Amino acid sequence: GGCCSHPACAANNQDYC
Repeated sequence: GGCCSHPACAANNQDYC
């Protein structure tokens, strides 16, 4: 349960990651 755990998600959620 983490966005930063997923490179794809991280780049899509720059505020988060």
